[PDB]
Order: sequence, then C-alpha cells, then structure tokens
Amino acid sequence: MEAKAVARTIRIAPRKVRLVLDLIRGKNAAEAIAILKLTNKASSPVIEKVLMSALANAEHNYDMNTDELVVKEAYANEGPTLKRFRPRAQGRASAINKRTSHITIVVSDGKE
Amino acid sequence: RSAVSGGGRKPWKQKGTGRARQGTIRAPQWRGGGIVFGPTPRSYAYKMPKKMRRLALRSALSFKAQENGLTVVDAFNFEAPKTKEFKNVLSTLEQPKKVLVVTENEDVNVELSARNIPGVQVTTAQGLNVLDITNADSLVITEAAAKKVEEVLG
Amino acid sequence: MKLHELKPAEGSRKERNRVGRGVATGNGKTSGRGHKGQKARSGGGVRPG
Amino acid sequence: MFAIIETGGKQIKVEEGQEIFVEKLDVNEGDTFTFDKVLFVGGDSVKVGAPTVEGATVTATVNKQGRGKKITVFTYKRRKNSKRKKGHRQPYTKLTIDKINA
Amino acid sequence: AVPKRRTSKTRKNKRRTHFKISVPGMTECPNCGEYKLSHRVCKNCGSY
Amino acid sequence: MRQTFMANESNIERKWYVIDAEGQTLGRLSSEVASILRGKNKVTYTPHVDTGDYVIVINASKIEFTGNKETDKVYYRHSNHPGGIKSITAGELRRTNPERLIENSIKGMLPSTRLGEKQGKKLFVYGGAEHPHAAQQPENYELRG
Amino acid sequence: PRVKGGTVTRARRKKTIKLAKGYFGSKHTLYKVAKQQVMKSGQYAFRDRRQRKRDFRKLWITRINAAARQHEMSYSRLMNGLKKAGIDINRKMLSEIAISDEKAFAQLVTKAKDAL
RNA sequence: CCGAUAGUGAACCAGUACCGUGAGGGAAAGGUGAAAAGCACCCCGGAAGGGGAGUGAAAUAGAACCUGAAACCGUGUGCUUACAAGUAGUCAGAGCCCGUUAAUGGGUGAUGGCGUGCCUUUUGUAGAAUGAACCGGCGAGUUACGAUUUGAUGCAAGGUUAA
RNA sequence: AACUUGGGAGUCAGAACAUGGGUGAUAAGGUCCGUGUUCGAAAGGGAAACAGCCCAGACCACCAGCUAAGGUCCCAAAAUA
RNA sequence: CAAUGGUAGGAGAGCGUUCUAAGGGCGUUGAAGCAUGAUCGUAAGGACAUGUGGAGCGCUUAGAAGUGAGAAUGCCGGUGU
Ligand SMILES: [Mg+2]
Ligand SMILES: [Mg+2]
Ligand SMILES: [Mg+2]
Ligand SMILES: [Mg+2]
Repeated sequence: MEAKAVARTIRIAPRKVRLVLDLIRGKNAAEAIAILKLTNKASSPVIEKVLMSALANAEHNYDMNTDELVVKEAYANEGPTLKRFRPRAQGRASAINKRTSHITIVVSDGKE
Repeated sequence: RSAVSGGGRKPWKQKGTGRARQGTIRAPQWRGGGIVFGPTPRSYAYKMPKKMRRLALRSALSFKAQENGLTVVDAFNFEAPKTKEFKNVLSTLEQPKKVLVVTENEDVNVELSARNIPGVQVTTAQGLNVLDITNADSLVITEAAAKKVEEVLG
Repeated sequence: MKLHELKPAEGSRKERNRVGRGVATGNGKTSGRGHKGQKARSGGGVRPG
Repeated sequence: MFAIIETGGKQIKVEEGQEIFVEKLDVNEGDTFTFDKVLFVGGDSVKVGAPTVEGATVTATVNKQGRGKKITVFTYKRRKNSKRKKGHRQPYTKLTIDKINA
Repeated sequence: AVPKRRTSKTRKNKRRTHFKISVPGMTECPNCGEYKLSHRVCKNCGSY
Repeated sequence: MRQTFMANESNIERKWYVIDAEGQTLGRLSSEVASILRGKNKVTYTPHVDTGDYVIVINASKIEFTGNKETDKVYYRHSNHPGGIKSITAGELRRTNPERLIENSIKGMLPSTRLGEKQGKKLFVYGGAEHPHAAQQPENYELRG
Repeated sequence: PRVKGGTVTRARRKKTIKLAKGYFGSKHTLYKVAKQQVMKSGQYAFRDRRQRKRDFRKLWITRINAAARQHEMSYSRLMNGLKKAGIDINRKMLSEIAISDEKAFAQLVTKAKDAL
C-alpha cells in the first residue's frame, strides 16, 4: 500500500530542490517521471533516482502494480551543511554554507 | 583568573573593532577560564567549651538510658576473635540492629569479633563520643566501663 | 535526640541574606548599594574616619 | 413563575428548574436554602415589591459548594523593578431553584 | 542600505509565494507514447 | 458573567423606515437617524452586532441650515497630492448633490469601525420625494421632538 | 560542591511559553518576547476585570433607555421615579425584564410614573 | 572536590592542529552494543544513499551510532482570512470543529471596548537616549583572619584555654 | 503619637503648578530663595492625546449600589430637562 | 473593629537546585532526563497520567554551598534574516 525511498545528504540546497519537488507531489508516477525528465533543474535527476528507487521498492518488496501508483508524498528536509569560506576584500572572510538535503518520496496505490 | 593558564595579553584593542571591550581571554565571562568565588581549602571544625562537651556526653547517655537503650553486662571474656559467637551474644541479649558496645579498655578480641557485623561498633569508655552514642539504638556496656564512665563524666 | 530528627535551638540559626538574585528579594539589581558613586563600586567606599 | 432574588450583593432572575451560581452561602451540599429577599415576581401575575414583595420565599436545593476557575492576578510597573503575582479562586455555591412562592 | 528589522517568517513566506517553477510544456509523443517537449524532438524515439 | 442577553444574527430583525427631510435641520435629523441605524432605540441593543434598522431619507433637498452657514460652513477635502485641497460650501452641496450632504452628515456621527461602516451602509438618501425601495415596505418615521 | 543549572531554566521558560499559546509568531515560541507578552496580558486582564463592570453597566443603561422611551419616558425620569417608588431593582434586572417580559416592564414604568 | 562550556591548556596520540620572522600565543574534539554478534542474500542506483531480509532485548542502538531540549527548516491538515490602519494582547462575543487530570471543558474566531515592548539611565523615555538577531550553556557580595552588634547555649564573680 | 539607646540603610542631578519675592525685559517650559500640592515613587476618572493641572489613593473576586471632578444631540454613558 | 499603591532602601516568612548525615522508601512488572495534557497551592513552585528513555532516584529531619539570568557593543556553540 506504500513504498518509500530516501536519498540522504544530497549535496544540493533543500530550498533549491523543493522547487522541483513541488511539481510532482500527488501526481501519477508516469507524469511525475516525465516532469522530472523534462524540467531542467539540477535537482531533477536526483529526484528521479529516488522516484525510480521507490517504484522499484514498491514492485519488488510489496508487489504492487506500478500503473496505479501515485506520488503519495515528496519532501526534502535539511541535512548536515558544510561550512566553507570566501576571502573577501581587506582580509575579511565570509561564510559559505554548502547545504545538503534528505529527499524522501513515498508512492502509494491509494488503497488499504 | 590568575591560576588559569595563559591569558595575559589584551585580546583586541580597546576601541574601533565594534566588539565588547575585553582584557584577558580567561575572564570569568569567557568560556574556559576564571572562577570568581569558588571553594577554597579550609577547615570546618570549631570548638565548644569543655563543660558543654561533658554536658553533651551526659545528655546523650541520659537519652540512651531513658529509652531503655542501656544494657549493662559483667564482662566479655572472648578468648579468640569469632564473629559468629559475638552475633549469638548480641541475639541472646535481644539487641537492636544498631548497637554500641563499650569496654573498659581496648579489648582486642571483642573489637575483632565485632568489626564485620554491620551496624555494631566497639569503643572504650574514654573513646565515647556524642555522634556514636546517638547513632546506636542500644548500648551494651561492661560494668567496669560503666564505672569508669561514671567516674570520668562527673 | 535521634540523628534523623535533630532540631537546633529555637532562635539560634538564621538563613543568611543572598544579594543580587532577583527583584522579589528586594536586593536584586543594585544589591542594596543604591545607584552610583564610590559606595556602589567594588572595593569602593572610603577609609574609616 | 419568574422572580428576582437578592443574594450576595447582587440580584438574580430565577425560574423553577434553573441552576444558579451565587456567592458562597453557609449551607451544606444537598440542603435546602430559602431566599427571603424577593423584589419582583413575573409571569401572568406581577407583584412589584417596594423594597421586598412581603412573603415570596424562593426555595432551592444546594449542590456543589465549590471554588471557581483560578485567576492569576499579575501587575507590574514598567521601569521600576516592581511586580506582583498571586492566584485567586472565588468560592461559589450552585443551587437549583425548585419553588417560587408568593 | 541595510535592513532595519528582521524579516518575519510570515513576511518571508509571503514574499516567496511567486517564487516557483511551472511544469514543462510537455505533450505525449504520437510515435512512441512517451512525454516530450512540445515543438521539440522526442528524445526517446527521435521523431518530428 | 451571569445572564446578560446578547443579540446575534439569528434573532436580529431589521426593519425599514422612511424619514422626510422636508423642513428639518441637517444636524438634528442626522443625529436621530444615526441613533436609529446604530440600533440604539432597540431594547435588544448589543454593541458587537449590527442590530438596528435601515433608513431612507426622501426629500433631502429641503433640508435647512440655521444662521448663514449656507455660504459659510465649507467642506474641505484632500486628494493626497501636494496642494491638493479643495472645498465646497454647504449651500453648493445642497443644490448640487444634496444626497452626499446628508450622507456625510449622518456618517460623521457613526463610529469609524468596521461595524460603523457596515451600519452606515444601511442609509439611502434621495434628493426628491420618491424612492425606489417600495419592495422593502418601509414605514414612515416621525422625528422625536 | 558544584551545582550546574540543569532542568530548572527549561521548566520555568517552558511554562511561560505554554502560557503564551496562540500568540502571533515569535510571541508563542521565543521566551524573551513570550514573557513580555504574558506580562502585558496579566496587566491588561487586571485592568479589564474592572473595566468589565462599567461596560456592562452602560450596556444595561442603554437597553433601559431604549425600553423606557417606548413609553414616552426618559431613562433619567424612569430611574428617578423608581427611586421615588422605593423599587430597588438593578439595571441588569431591569434590562432583562424589558427583554423578556414587556408587560412587567410596562407595569414598572407606570408605577414609576405615578410616583411623580 | 569537577564530572566533558566543568575538572589541567590537554579524559581523545596536546603544548599537538593553527597563528607569528621571532620570542611567544594556543585550540576544537569522550559515550554503538552485554557481546561485533558491525546488516549473509534480493532489489533501484555508476556510486552515494535507500527498501526489504537478517543480527540484536532494542537498528529513528547502523558506526557522525546512549539520552536527543530549544532556536531553525519542512509536509499534512481542524478553525480562520483578499474594504482593511494592527507594541499584536486583554475583556466581551456568535458561528464552526472537538471531547478532558469532568469542570460552570478544549481549539479557532466574525464583530465591539480598552490598549505606544522590555531593561538601563533619568526631573521626565512609546521614545527618534542605551542594550539585546534568535536559541541553548556558562556568566557577578565569597572566603580567611580581626572588630562590633543582635539572637542562641553553657557556666557565673567568675568565664575560657593557646601552642 | 513623641522621645532616648543601639543594628542596617539609601539620598546630596530634582520637575511642574499655585502663591510671596530677587534676577531677567512686570521674557522663557529661564534662573535663585520662602510657602503648599502633585510627580518623582501613584495606578483609577476628567482635561482629545498629554509625569507635575482637577477628582481621587489599586489586598483579591462580582455581568450589584451611591457619588467626586467632569458631563447628559450623535461619535459616547446620562436632560434635544 | 482597623490596616494592606510604592522607587533608593530596611525587616520578615518562604519556594526551588547540588551535595552530606541519619531514618524510611521507589526502581528493567522500567530510574533520571525529555515530550504532551483540560491538575493542585497565595507566589516562588508541587503532583498525576500517557508516550520517549533504558539505570538510577525520591521522601522526612538536619547540615553545607560553584544555589536560581533577559539584558554586561558579555563568552562559546548552533541557527536564522
Ligand atoms: Mg591580502
Ligand atoms: Mg529603543
Ligand atoms: Mg521606532
Ligand atoms: Mg542593538
């Protein structure tokens, strides 16, 4: 009835990935895959990998048909940012956050 | 702030940086250095007048004598240290769990016979003290020890 | 008396006054020293006489 | 069938079968109280008492002598280190009217 | 030149209500059945 | 919090009233009208709901002013532009757009709350004997002396 | 012996945060502004528990005035006449009688009118 | 006496990373589990990650590993909101949801009244005077010796010992 | 109430109003004294808002009553007395 | 019957925290912590229930203090705008 897939500590800022993740929430699996393959954002292939992993988990572990499957929920929450610096003028150093994301996709057949 | 290692230079200039003025890295507000008013080594013992000490001993013993917590025995005559025999002696005397046994002088065999019984402590007539008497629920004193205590304590 | 029920003599003990701990004690901010001048400074005040 | 009683320092409009909440009275739970200060009776026949009506007792059954919900009185002056906090719980009596007399 | 106060969470989430991307302008490919960009070649098949 | 009645929309009954402005002074009619559509003549008045009645003022070209505030008594207004203030005397408002005159006079006597604006919306002023509100079945209302 | 400040700061701050439940944004989450708002709320509630009695008195007054002017009689004259007649019904009870039993309130109006 | 911001600067390869030409200055960083039994095999994926299966008492104990607060970031919703002027609450209140340490109950809230934060410093501060981005931790009348006073307790023309 | 003996303080920047005066210009929300009040350290009602003006001193409830200063056509309680 | 605004400031009574003494207790049939709740007291604050957690901790009386933070352009960390 439900299948899960998580990609942890993806080196893309969660604010950037949630833009693409907003497009596939609640959509059909086929439409979600097409959206991901056709939108030109850096986060699309990464989300596509998690989607395909969730679909494979569905098929292989629970034996549900991947034609009646909807993207039950799709979200990204923050991971362990990396702290870097940039040398600015006059000897000062400014912080740079290289943020990471935990991307979760669960697909469902919408039944019980 | 003097005993903490290092921290002898002014961390930054007094004016112009936009930061709070600081004078040492080991000031009490800083992490890692400077306790303001901490414990110091000292003694906690004080003195009470001599008559007050003897009045306290007499009051402890009188309290232990009005609660029927004073048992007088004739002698002990333990010829070898044996804990089991002293335990039987105490049980036959019907004594509470906590008991203070008092001998005339240092009876080595009684001392050794009662070291390992929990809640039984051995002492001499001159070694009596208020904390030990008040701890014990009962006193088992030898007649000679009783007479010696009566002589000493007025 | 017993070692678990011991009582000091009435009127012999008194809790000391801790200063500079909240304003409900009455000695909170300025700690009983008023506002400014020597008397408010640590080690302030003047030589007796 | 509709009366005005004076109790506490207030007046309450009552009719039989009603539950009222008054300032604490000196009765026990499950006793009967009689209000003898009735200023007005309504319904089909109207008796307008000058002070009271004269007669017109109202009997009630007393249940749940209690204390109200806790108020937390707090006050503070602005830049003066002055504030006060204290709780309060008003005692009350719950009664149920069972007879309007006249 | 410099912010005078914080930006509250409410104000921030109000400002970024129009910060979003639209779904691609995509259509099913007549020859192969997979989705493609309208007026673009189907990358799965290569037609039209 | 014992037993005070509070009116709500499930028991408020608003009625319709016509008030003739023929031979009546601006402020003295306006204050009574404001009282009516505030709902203060109702025994069931409640300050947080719009109890109160709709009012039609029909003649409103026959309203009079005491003194000589026809030529004095100038209404000013600003456009929020620099130097953007202009004025019209009360007499000119009476001869051109007398409905606005009475509307503004009554509106100034209502609170500037949301309820106040909603209550002022219950006022219909016409500068002539007739009104189009016959389907609402209004009753004539005489001003208190 | 040392005592570190564990598990008293949290409890005290938390029971103020819980007391600021329902406030806007920062005022139900951050201790520093929640405390100020709970303080201001305590002050406001203290003042308004007194303001309430005068607000409800004036409500009852307005209702009695409206009920009395239906009998061509002002609130002032009605209250003066009821005093003359010795009637000691509060403004609250007067308003409720006017709302509920119109006939009884008319009777009170007449008994205050004949006390002229 | 301290229990990882404490206790040594250093519980850990510490006078070490690092800074300086040099004297010198000087960190941060403890905890899986009883046992490594540290996830055989299958699946998506180049990998990283994951979902199963299995080990284990426990796997949101999976190696960044005991507990896991707050700030902060998300995803769902019950109630509200696009004619309104707001130190954001408080008092009054319908409607709509819900049902508790069962007691004149919980959530939200049309609309009405009242209402210019807190500290410091001031004659006087909403102040356009100071201070705080937020959250957490830490962070300021102590101890020794003497003096004086008050309470207590012994003894009393006597009281008390210091080394 | 007052006084005496002792332990502990804080304060030594004051303000406005009214009134008797100096100074200034029968100027200042000026400055310096005498006298009273209030603020300071005082919430509440009135004076639109408004430390110092007028009324009045908040132990805590109440959806009771009587008044002060100010008020009673509508905002806004009470006289279109 | 009377009193109970309050700043510098004086006085009194208390609430909590760590440790120690003695007594009496609770804990893998689940301690402390953490979370939530519509609970109790005049305040500081005290319980109860249910989740999380997985080995320690209350109560009484009495002793000691590194005993209580919202502000120091505070210090260290984390995280925002
Ligand atoms: Mg350079
Ligand atoms: Mg400021
Ligand atoms: Mg500003
Ligand atoms: Mg600042």
